[PDB]
Amino acid sequence: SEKAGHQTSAESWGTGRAVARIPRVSGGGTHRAGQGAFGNMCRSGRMFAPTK
Amino acid sequence: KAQIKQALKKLYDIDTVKINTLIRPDGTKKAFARLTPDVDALDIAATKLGLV
Amino acid sequence: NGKVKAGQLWSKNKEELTKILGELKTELSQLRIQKISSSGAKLNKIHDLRKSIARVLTVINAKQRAQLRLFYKNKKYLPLDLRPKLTRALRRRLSKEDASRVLEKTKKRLTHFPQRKYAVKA
Amino acid sequence: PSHKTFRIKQKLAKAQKQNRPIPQWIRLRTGNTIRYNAKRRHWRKTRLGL
Amino acid sequence: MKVRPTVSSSRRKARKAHFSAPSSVRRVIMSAPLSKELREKYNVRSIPIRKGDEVQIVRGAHKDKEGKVTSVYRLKYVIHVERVTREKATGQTVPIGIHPSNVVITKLHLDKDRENILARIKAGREQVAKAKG
Amino acid sequence: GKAKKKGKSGAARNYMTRTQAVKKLQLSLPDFRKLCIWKGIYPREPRDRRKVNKSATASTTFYYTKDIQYLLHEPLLQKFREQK
Amino acid sequence: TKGTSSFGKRHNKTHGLCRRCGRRSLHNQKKVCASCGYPAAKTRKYNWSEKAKRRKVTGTGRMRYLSTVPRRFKNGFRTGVPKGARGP
Amino acid sequence: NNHFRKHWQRRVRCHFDQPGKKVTRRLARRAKAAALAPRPVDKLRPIVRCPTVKYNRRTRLGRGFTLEELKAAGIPRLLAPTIGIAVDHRRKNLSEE
Amino acid sequence: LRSKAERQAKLAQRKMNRMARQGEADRHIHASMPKHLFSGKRTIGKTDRR
RNA sequence: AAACUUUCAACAACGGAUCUCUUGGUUCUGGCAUCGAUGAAGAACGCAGCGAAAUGCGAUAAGUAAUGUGAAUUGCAGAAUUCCGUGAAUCAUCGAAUCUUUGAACGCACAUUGCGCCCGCCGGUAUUCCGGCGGGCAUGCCUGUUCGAGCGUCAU
RNA sequence: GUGAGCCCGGGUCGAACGGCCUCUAGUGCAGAUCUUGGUGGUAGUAGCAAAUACUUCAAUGAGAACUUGAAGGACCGAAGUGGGGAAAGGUUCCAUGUGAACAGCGGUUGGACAUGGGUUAGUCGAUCCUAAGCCAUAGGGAAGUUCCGUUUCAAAGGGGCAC
RNA sequence: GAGACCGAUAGCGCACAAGUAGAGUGAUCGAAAGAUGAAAAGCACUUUGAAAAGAGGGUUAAAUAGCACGUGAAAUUGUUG
RNA sequence: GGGCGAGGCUCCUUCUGAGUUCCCUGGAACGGGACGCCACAGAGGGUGAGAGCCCCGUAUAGUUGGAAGCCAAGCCUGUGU
Ligand SMILES: [Zn+2]
Repeated sequence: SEKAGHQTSAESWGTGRAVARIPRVSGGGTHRAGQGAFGNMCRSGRMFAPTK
Repeated sequence: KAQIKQALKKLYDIDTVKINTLIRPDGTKKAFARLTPDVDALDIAATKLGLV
Repeated sequence: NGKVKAGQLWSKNKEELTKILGELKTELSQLRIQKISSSGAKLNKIHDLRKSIARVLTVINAKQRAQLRLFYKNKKYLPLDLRPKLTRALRRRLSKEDASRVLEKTKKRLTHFPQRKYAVKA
Repeated sequence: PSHKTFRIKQKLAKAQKQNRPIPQWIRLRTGNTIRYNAKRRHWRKTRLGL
Repeated sequence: MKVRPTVSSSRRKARKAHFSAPSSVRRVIMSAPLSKELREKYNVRSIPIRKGDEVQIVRGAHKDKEGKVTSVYRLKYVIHVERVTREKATGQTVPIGIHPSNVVITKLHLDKDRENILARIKAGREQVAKAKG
Repeated sequence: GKAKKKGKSGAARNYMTRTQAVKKLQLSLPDFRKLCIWKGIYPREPRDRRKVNKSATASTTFYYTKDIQYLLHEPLLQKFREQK
Repeated sequence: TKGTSSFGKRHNKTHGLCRRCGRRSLHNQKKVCASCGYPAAKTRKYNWSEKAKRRKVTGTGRMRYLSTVPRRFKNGFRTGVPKGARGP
Repeated sequence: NNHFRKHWQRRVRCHFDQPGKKVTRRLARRAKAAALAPRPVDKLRPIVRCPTVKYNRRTRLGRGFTLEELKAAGIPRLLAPTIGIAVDHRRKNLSEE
Repeated sequence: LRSKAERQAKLAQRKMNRMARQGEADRHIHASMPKHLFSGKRTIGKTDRR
């Protein structure tokens, strides 16, 4: 599906001293919050070059 | 209160002098019906209601 | 006891059905007090009393509606609950007569030159 | 508060009636997967949000 | 090989239908063969099993045990046969579930609905054999 | 309970003057008097006529409000309107 | 004092319960629902929130009348009873 | 010469339904033939000459016969479309051939 | 059967007791990696904490 | 020498990878046209003998009628079914009904289970008082009816 | 076998899998302050030190510093560590019972867990009134969602009498 | 109705009481989580413990399958050599 | 201009072939071996392990019962205001 991996609200936390610059799921109160998104190396992300 | 006293009169031939009502924490209504001094509430509970 | 079948109900009239409904409601009202006072096999009886009350009310409503449909059989305007439901658009649709009405010129042309049955030799 | 509207009290009544553990006979049914009340509420843990 | 477009050979859909079938479908699913004597008497191969039938177990560890059907547990897709039981830890008797396709019916529980079922199945069988012959 | 207001119950609800009855029925005076004679609506006398109408005099005619309500359903009203 | 000390002054309510949609999104001073847009006649929805549309779209609730429509269509919106059926 | 500078992926039309659409068209043709039997499935068309100097060497089927052609053949214009003849009132006969 | 039901009710609590929840109504998911502690830099002007 | 640290092995832990499974997704194809003032979609509150949820349902409330099938349901309890039958069932179908408070939402309102108006019926001593029950009362516009207004144009 | 690897033995295990020739790809990891999950050393370590303070006997109990009764010693010191309310919470209130989990120790105790019970009004509030303010109507804008308007450039209705 | 698609970190966010639990004043954000066994046959009875449990002794084809449950890798740990 | 209409089609309904034969392993044959049978059916699924013949279904013509429509070979009649 063309929307797979992209039905999430996520933004990078920027260059810093602690964590990598992958976009992370915003909000709070759940396990998904702060987790990496949209990447082909990310769990529950979008695959590289999705099949058409 | 008027409906409660009419229903008591229709169901059990019960005459009341006053009826107090409250709404319980679980959402059902509780009614205290004080009977006329001639009748006996213990007799009514023993015979009509079976509350012994 | 406490189980009333619909087969005997379908032959009664309104007065007997109302009288039966009054009895069933009375026994259910007493049986609820007996339930909250003690536990037994009378919970089956309260369940059958509830279903019998439902059956009597259903039969009464059906007989009333049958009588009302017979009363409104030959009338132009009917109650809305007695009118057919279908859908809203189906109700708003043009009737078949109005949809099949044609002009007089079209009727003359169709009368004298309709689509013919024919075959072509090979 | 002690002062409350009827609508608010009705919602509180429904919450009070929902607040319970599951009956123990639920676990003995054929093919049961319910082990506890996963929607159990406590007055110190999660707000009703009214 | 299936031909008709309304027939599906999907394993997923077939297993979903089998394990979520309602009770009236599960009755037909829980069919059992008749014995040789009953087959030659009624011209019927199989029938849905029911409580009160007498069966003989022909598969499993309880083979060659006979008894009346005491329960048709359609929720578990299993029947209970009298004296085909085991002991629990405490020694109390618990029935052992037998699938109906592992038994053979030796004596039918006969009532007029069952005779109607047998008669219409038999009549269909002879009609089909006569038409194909 | 909520406090009742004065003049909202009792004889004020029980009686109606001829003017109020005519305006309630939306009739002319001859039609109203004709209908009252034909249906047996009789004049009534309240104990205190000021409680019913503060401008009422000794020659004010009163009727029962329930009688005028009963007159509202008389089929002769539509006959009057059809003839007009 | 803009953090922990200031959070102690939070005891009012911007939003109450909406009568139409049930959420705690009815602005108590504007009398306008942030979620469904009550008391406007239309239900509030936007194409930039596919998730919010799918949270409240048809089928997410009970479908009390609409779920019976395909069966009535399949049988042709018929009326009456089966021939020889018991009844009045 | 690659025109892929718009959002072209939104408007890609694949044609996996080509055999299914052929089957649907053949079923519709069979239904139309069964409904129209014993009449032919199509209407009679005239012979016309293609326009322009590129294609005027070749003749093909036209839309419908002219009113002058129907008159010279003795077929009335109201009878003609009811016996399988197509009629075109726009076309004229500029030449006798 | 009552003993079996009670044992099943007690055995349903093992994962939540290992997670050390205060009953089944304790379903709080805490922030293990808060953004205010794991993002941004400490500049020379105003800081976010003391 | 032991202990300690490290290395190698066996067993036991920790943890949930691997393998096998799949009533689920994903994509393609084929068929169909059917929401709502005759009150929809959505929301709230309730309903089971023993349920919090999911499911089903609406005070006729895990359901009524009708049709079909033909002996279950099942976790416990309690009852079955005249089994040669107006008939079990958390069955299937579904044309007859019921369908709380709401919501386009419609007497006026609603952060209130607030306040009304009209017409009937019933009950309590009741011409006056009190109570219950039933049916109604939104807006824009169309067609018609009836009641009107204006030296606006006239006739007499 | 140079090698990536291949094959066999032993143990464990429980339902499928492999060789060869072609076809096909979401096909080969040590790194990306990766992604998710799990686990170490640090380490039985840093601490568990504001709010003056605890002690004796008996009972309960498997077990008592933090349970109870009695006996003492102290503190709040009426701008209270007291007696009641508004907001907010929603059963935390009361009785009985209790394994684990929680109460950064301990627990026989508990706002924890389990089963029940508890909130009674003509006179107390709401309900009524208007305040700052907000929204319909007439009417005028605006492609439109809608905007202004709240007394207006509105036929915006009450009463009485009558042979 | 199907597939040279995916096989529980994959495939829809969701194979499960998933747009749920949870978070946010709000608009909105949004998970984790499948598998005992053919059949519960889910351990009678004895014994030690306050209990949880332990040991015998059965059940099973197998408990080297004990509702922490198919298989049970590595990191890391205990004992033994 | 009217009215019949044989017949056909569409949709629900009743019904359909053949091993649980003997031996071995196994807790359980649905495994191995032998002897058969059905097949317009050897698609799929279930049943205590790989089942055409144990069960549901699968193929094919038809065959019970019912309702509403549509098409249609032909056949009766009025005749020109
Ligand atoms: Zn809303």
